[PDB]
Amino acid sequence: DTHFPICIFCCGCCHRSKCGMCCKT
Repeated sequence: DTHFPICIFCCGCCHRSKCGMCCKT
């Protein structure tokens, strides 16, 4: 949601089986 948050990298292990930056929360 944040325009420029932390965007810490986080691979979708279980929910979404896809890697993606955890910008929101």
